[PDB]
Amino acid sequence: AKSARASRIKENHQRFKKNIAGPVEAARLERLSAKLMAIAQASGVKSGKSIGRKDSSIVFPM
Amino acid sequence: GSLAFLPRKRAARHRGRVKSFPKDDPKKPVHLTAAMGYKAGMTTIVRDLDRPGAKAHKKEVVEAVTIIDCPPMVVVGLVGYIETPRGLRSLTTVWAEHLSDEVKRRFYKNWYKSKKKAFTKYAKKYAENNGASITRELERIKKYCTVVRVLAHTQIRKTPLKQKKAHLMEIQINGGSVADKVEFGRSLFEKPVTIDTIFEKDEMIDVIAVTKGHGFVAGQMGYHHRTSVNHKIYRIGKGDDEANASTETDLTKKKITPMGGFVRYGEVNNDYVMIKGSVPGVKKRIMTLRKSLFTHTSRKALEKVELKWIDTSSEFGHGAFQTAAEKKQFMGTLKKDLQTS
Amino acid sequence: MPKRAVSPAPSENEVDIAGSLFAGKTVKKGGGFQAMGLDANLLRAIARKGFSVPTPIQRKTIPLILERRDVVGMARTGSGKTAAFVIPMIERLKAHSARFGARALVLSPSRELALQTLKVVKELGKGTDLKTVLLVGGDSLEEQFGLMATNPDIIIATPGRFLHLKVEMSLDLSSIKYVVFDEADRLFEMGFAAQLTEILHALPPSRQTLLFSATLPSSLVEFTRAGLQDPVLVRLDAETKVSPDLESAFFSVKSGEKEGALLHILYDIIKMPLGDPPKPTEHSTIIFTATKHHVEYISNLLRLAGFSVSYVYGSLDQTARKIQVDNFRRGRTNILVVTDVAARGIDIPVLANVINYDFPPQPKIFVHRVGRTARAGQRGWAYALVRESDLPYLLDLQLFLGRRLVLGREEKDPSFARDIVVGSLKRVELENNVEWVNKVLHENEDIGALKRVTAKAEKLYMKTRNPASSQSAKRAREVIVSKGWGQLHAIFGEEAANEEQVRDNLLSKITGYKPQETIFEINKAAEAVRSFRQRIGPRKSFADPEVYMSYTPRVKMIRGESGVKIAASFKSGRFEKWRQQHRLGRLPQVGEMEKANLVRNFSLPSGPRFKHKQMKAPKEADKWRDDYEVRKKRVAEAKEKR
Amino acid sequence: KRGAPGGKLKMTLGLPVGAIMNCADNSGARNLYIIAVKGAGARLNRLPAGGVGDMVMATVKKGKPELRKKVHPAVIVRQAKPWKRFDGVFLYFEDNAGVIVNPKGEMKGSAITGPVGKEAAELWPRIASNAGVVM
Amino acid sequence: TGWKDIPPVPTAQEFIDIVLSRTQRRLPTQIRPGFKISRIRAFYTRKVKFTQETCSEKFGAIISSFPVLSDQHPFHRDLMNILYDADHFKVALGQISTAKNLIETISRDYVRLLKYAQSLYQCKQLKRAALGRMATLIKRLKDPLIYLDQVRQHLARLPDINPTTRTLLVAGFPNVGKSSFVRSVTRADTPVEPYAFTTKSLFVGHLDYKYLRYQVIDTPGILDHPLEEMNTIEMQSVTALAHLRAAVLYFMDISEQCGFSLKAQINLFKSIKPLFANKMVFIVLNKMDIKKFEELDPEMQQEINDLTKSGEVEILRASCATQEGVQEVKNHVCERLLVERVSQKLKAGTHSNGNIGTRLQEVMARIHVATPMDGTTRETFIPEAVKNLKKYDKNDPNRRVLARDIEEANGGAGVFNVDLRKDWILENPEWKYDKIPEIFDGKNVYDYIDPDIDAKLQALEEEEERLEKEGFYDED
RNA sequence: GGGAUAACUGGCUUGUGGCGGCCAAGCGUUCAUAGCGACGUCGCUUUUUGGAUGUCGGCUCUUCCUAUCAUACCGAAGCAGAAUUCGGUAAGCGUUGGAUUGUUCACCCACUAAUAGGGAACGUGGACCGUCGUGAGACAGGUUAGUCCCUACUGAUGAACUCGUCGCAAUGGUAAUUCAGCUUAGUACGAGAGGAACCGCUGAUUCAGAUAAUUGGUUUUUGCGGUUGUCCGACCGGGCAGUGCCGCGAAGCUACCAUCUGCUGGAUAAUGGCUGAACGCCUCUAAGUCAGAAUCCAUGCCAG
RNA sequence: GGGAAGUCGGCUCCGUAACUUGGUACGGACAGGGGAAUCUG
Ligand SMILES: Nc1nc2c(ncn2[C@@H]2O[C@H](COP(=O)(O)OP(=O)(O)OP(=O)(O)O)[C@@H](O)[C@H]2O)c(=O)[nH]1
Repeated sequence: AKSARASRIKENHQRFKKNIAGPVEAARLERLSAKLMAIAQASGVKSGKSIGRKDSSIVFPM
Repeated sequence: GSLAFLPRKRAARHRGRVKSFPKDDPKKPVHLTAAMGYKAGMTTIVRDLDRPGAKAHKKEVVEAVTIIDCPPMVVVGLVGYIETPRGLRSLTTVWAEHLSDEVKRRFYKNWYKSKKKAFTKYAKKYAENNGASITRELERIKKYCTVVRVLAHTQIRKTPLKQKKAHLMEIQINGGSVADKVEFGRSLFEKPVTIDTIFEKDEMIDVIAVTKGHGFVAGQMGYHHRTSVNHKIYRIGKGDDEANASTETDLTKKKITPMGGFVRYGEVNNDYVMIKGSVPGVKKRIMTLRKSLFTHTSRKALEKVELKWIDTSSEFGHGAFQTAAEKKQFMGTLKKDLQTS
Repeated sequence: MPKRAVSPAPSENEVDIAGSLFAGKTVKKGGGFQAMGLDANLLRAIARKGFSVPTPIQRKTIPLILERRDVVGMARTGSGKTAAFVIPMIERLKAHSARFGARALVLSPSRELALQTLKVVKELGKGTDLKTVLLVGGDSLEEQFGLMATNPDIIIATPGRFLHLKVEMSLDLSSIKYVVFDEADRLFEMGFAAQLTEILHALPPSRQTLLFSATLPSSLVEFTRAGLQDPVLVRLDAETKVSPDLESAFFSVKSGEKEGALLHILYDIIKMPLGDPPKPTEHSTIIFTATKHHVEYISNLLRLAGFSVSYVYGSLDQTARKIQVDNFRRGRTNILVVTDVAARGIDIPVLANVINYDFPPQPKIFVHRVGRTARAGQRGWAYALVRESDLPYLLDLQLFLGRRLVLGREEKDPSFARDIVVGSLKRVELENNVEWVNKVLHENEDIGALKRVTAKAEKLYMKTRNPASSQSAKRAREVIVSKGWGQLHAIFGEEAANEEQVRDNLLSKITGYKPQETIFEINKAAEAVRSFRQRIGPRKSFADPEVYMSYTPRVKMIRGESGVKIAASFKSGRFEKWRQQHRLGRLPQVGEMEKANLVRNFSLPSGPRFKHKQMKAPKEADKWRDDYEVRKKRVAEAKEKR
Repeated sequence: KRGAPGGKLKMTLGLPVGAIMNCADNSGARNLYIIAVKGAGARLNRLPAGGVGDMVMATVKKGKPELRKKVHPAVIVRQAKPWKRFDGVFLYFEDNAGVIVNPKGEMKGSAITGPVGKEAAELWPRIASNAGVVM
Repeated sequence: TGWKDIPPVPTAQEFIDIVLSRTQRRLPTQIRPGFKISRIRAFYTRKVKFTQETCSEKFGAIISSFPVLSDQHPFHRDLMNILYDADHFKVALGQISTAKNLIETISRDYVRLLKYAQSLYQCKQLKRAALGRMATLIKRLKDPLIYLDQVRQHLARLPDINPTTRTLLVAGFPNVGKSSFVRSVTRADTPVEPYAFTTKSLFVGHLDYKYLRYQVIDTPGILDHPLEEMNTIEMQSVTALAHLRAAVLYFMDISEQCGFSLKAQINLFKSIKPLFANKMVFIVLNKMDIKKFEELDPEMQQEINDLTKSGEVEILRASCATQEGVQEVKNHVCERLLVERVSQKLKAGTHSNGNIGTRLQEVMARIHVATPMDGTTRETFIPEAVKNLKKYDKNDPNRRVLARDIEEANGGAGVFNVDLRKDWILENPEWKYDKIPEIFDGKNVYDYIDPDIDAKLQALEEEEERLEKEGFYDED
């Protein structure tokens, strides 16, 4: 028989993933993302916009 | 045995790790990937099979399914990861106000003795006009991080175990710019997300758990970390329907949980995911449900599933009654109910 | 799995007559039993049976047996050999012996033929007080211990069980004075040779041994040469004389037309009727073959042909053999298909025609086959399908019978009964009935599966057949070259010979053509074809009759009942268990008196030995069952009966 | 073609090798004795077994003497060990039975007594045509 | 059946490499002199013995596979004598049989030599002698191996002729009509180019006639030589004419368009007619389109009619070009041979005994048609719409679309989902594709369905009202 | 009776015989003739009609080699199709019996995809002497010869680095196999008999990992019911038959006796090419370079 | 106890009548039992 890691079996699987199971997972994922959206929508050093420091084994200790 | 699973090693942690989340591209929209639940038991179904080419085409087939009780999660944090030449690493983590008592219990081991002091100074950081630090925390995520995850925890107050601790994990957000998934995760803060939004009916998922341990009759037999792939979801229940187990060709108003309750679990009064076949783990155990890493190459996926009936009869013995009303009507009226009335 | 799992059951019939290398107030030679002087009780018991005249195999033997000479006996079945060896016991014995120990040992190969000698003994031994026990397989090995304690004087036994008794009992075997090995060629065929050797060593040196048989295989010859002392060969009269009333005909057929050739002989040569016939029948043709797989083809093809045919082979069932040899004997069927071993077992009546589907390897086997027919003055026929590979066995048949061989139409009127006449069949009607064979072969799968089995069965038989002599092999090449091999046979008439002659005189020039150029000449291969033809092209009473010295004349391992290879001398422990199961004392030695106790402790039953003895109590009564009260006392009655 | 039945869903095999099974057709045989279950896997110490619908090699041990001590292929039509069906019926028969059949799938018998398993009738159409009760 | 299943036979060199590489690759090759001499001897004996068995199983394969001449039909052993010299054929197979007998003799002698050997050098030299001696025996056998390879290719590339069946045989002089007639009646690859012998071998085709299979054999052609001498091409023709039972068809060119004289064509018939005396013959005067039977002078008609004065020869006329006679020359010949064969078949069964066989009883039963005694016929309910219904033609452009064509548009055998409700008939279409209730409150819905349930339920309403007025549910 | 080697092999072994003749490049005593001498060819074995095996085993299991039986891929063959045959890359994955035998192989028969061969210091579970004999022989004649430690690894723990939560992943192991049915299709191909394959679809064997709804099995829940025999003078209630016997049974554990699951990218080998020098033709190779095996390396998986 | 294995397994005497102490004809008996079950009224 042909192996599960055969190149021909992989190419047949790649055509299934692109043409048959492709848009079906895309349409389902669109509906799930719309549901997560409904749940979700239901100075720089003083405002925090500019990123500063909070609160060494890469260089030798001088 | 198999050398891929040897030596026989106990799982380092009782929960279970996702290890590999699916590969992300920004073209799809934002969606979460993993979820928990707690296993309640198993039951039987009958499915009108819709498989072209099989002998069981267009005839009834009995099928063993599992029931995982999933109360809604609560998003409490957002961790962001940066891509280093030593692997991914967590750059910073942002939490939310008003962490519940159950998620605070996870940080403790003696809750009864310890005064409730975890995240007390962090909550003041939100509210005492140091929200610049929280916005600096989120802006650092938006600028440097390549993937973000959601710290989400389940509520075992509604799940009927004796455990008051909660269970945390990281749930990866995929599908968008790193800026877009930040506003996604920040908006989810202090909010309950449901399993109806995480997965949907007729999709094939992976289950991560620790197996049953065979202690007390050459080494460790059982309690192994297993992830098992390609399990088909047959039904997402909503809990408040009062007809969770009712199908289109069985108009009986009944819930999923059997008569007398699930053995050593109780009644499933929340959202439940009904999955094909067996699942690693035991009753009352935490079950991590995860999306498929790769696009499916099977016709078992893309297969719509319709159900004829769900077995609501008792698993504490041989029972052939689905409801209490059916048992009473068949057995007639008895002398204890005659004396009570 | 069993496609020749062990071996073909009909193996071969080794035969030998090199067993000649063993050696007015006055009733004048009446040839009756009274002329031999038997017992007065015994001679009326013969008259009870109905043996008015002794059969010739008796008439030779029972003289010599009383004079106490060891007799090896050639005798076909149905000749009354069975009576021929027991009437010297009822003469020798005349009374039951008070001393312990049987004095007659009868060795039988099979269980059923043991009962045949059993039924003879009481039928010929009424009036006297002799004791007979049978020791066969399948009977209990606790009953057979007790029947020894009943102290017989004739023990009839299969050698597998008798040795198993002997090693278990440690019986002093010396009390027996006369041993008979009936059907010893059957004995060696089933694999009793090693157990016969251990029995023979344990038999006393003072004994009278005979051995009655249908044939003498070469392995049997060495057994008597080491076993019997001063043996004398007794043969049934003119067994080796082919009866001069028999007309023989041998037909040259190819291997692919052998089935259609058998259909020619039945249809147009014998003119056998179709269907069941409305004491044998008038046509009554036997068919001889080689293997049981050839039996199944030949039988099942003739059912599809429509002829009434019965069949017997080697490993055929006990009941299945009786019904088919019954059907042939009473004339309900026309064809009997035997290999050779089924032939020599079953009793053959007066027979009219004999067909040899496969030519016998030894020329003496052919004699045995034609000895079954054309006897007692009635005319007979015997046809055989000879082949090219079976040709040297035919020229060896010439040298044994000493007859002249004719090839097709070398003589105008060949003598069928005296000269060997070979030839070919009718061409036209052979191609019709081989068309039918190929049509049936392509049509039905079951006959086609029987062809493939008998094809590979034949291929084994070809390899293990005893090869012909070199002079017969060389002289076969010449008659193949000779022009008479393919000519029409002499039976079909002189009128058939003319239009065959006017055609084949021209046709034979087509067959004798030599191509001057093979088609590959018509390259390196073309130079190769030229290379062979250059290399392999064709290459350019004075003696007195009185004295002329002519170069021509004139731990031992056995097989147990379990089928596992057991060491020969194994004392299992059953007699030891037997000897405290009833707590018997020491057994008698040879010579001491019987105990009137020991005979009545282990006597015989009333006589009908049913095979069913399972006594069980019924199951316990269930108080919710339908037949509760009926079950209740029958369980209690079982406790009362116990 | 090798005699391997195609497109059947496997059940609990309840007739191992060296098992005496009844004979259902009117061929004269009253008993069959399994020596080979073809299509079985090659495993050490694992006795080959077959269920209802599997075609096996058998030897006649009881019956008419013309058909005694012969080897024919046969199809198992009833078995006593319980087995699954795809609709959820756990079920079993009263005896173990089979019908003498040719390698193509045509039975030598003319009629079948007793019931016939549903799997054997689906796999072999000639047994289905000669069946009286398909249960 | 055929001789295609003869295994390919290698040359002497390819025999040597196959045998010697089999010995090296499929057995161990490592032995050291420090080992025991018993296992050194056991190593080298196994190598010599293994080489012989592969030689014997290969020399036995060629002997067994090739057909033995004295087991075939007289057609086949004569055809295989002409095609390959049968004198040359059994000495090629005979040489390979005595070559295998010598190889075992080499192997039997050298295992005895090895058993008494005393060093690893001695065992090494003894094996090389044995493997070398078998090598030089095969290398001498080079010449017959090429012959047996070439006769194997041509045997597998030979038409299947079965002498038993009904056969139409087409013979005659060269360049008359043979290849055109066989092509016209039977689809069979037979060349048609116009020169002396285009066909050099027998060509076989098959035809049907009243649902019975007939085979037709085309042959090269025969010249006027008196069969003492002919080449291998025309000796193939007369072998099929002499050994195969057939209603032969002697094609004769009335015109001289073959370039060969018409009087010579009659002289071939009178020479080969003794091989035709038993069978039935038909002479086809082919090519009347260019020369008709009335155009030649009356002298040749008389001797043509004299051929008909022999009772087994018929005059039939046909012309392959324009097919002016081929169908009725086909229908005539197979009809006459069919009624001949049925005459022999009724004789074979009505032979002078008085008893009919069981095969005759089975076949008269098939021909007998049972008819009811009263002779009435039952009424047939064939619908009126099916008589004018148009037959389905797959090449017709305007086709009714089948379920196969619906399947291929919507997938394949394992993709298409059949809709078993689209063929449902109901009162109104939207009731279809509906989920049908099955269980309700622990009972089967189906057992509770009947028409007039509404009126039956009113009896439940009225009788309940009766028992409520009767007070039969009162507590005391 | 005296003398002599302490003992064998350790770049050993495998596929192509020996003898004599002819031919023969070179080298040489001074030159192809003092002579050594391969590849071939000739003569012998060897030609014109088609059984062999002594002590051993037998089974499981681990690991390795390839000198490959099957399964994947290619090159060639009158290879039409089907089935094959020879060769090459390949050790990923699998690898039987029966008859017969002292035992094996050969052969034969059956099954299977096939039921290859080997390695693992050839893996882990007598020895004289004495006595009597001497044409040969012995001895109820003798005495004597002659082997419980340390540690690697695995699992479960574990001191210290403040406790706890969520993670990353260096490194190590790594997993899936084989067959069938439907469609293609009675189609290509074929004179006939026969008769494929790709894509798609559905099962099954082996192997691995799980699980207990349902169906069997099991009953320190000693749960319910029936029953045998004993004693306490009798009832009650007990000792009793180291858990009496008989039915049914929950829970739990189980079952190749039940059910579920087993996933994808890149680089290659044999080989097939593209452009194109060497070499004014030509060439798949030299510089560049496309495809391609169950192979390699990783992901998926396990440990951390 | 069961399954497996191997087999070839399961499918004449009493009384009565004439004849020479022994034979001959007639009448009667032998050449079954147990266990498990189903369907039917
Ligand atoms: N006019 C005419 N010519 C014919 C006819 N039949 C055959 N031919 C000629 O014959 C040629 C066909 O080959 P045939 O002669 O039939 O074949 P053949 O008889 O086996 O002889 P070969 O030519 O060797 O094959 C054609 O080229 C025609 O020219 C016919 O009926 N009418």
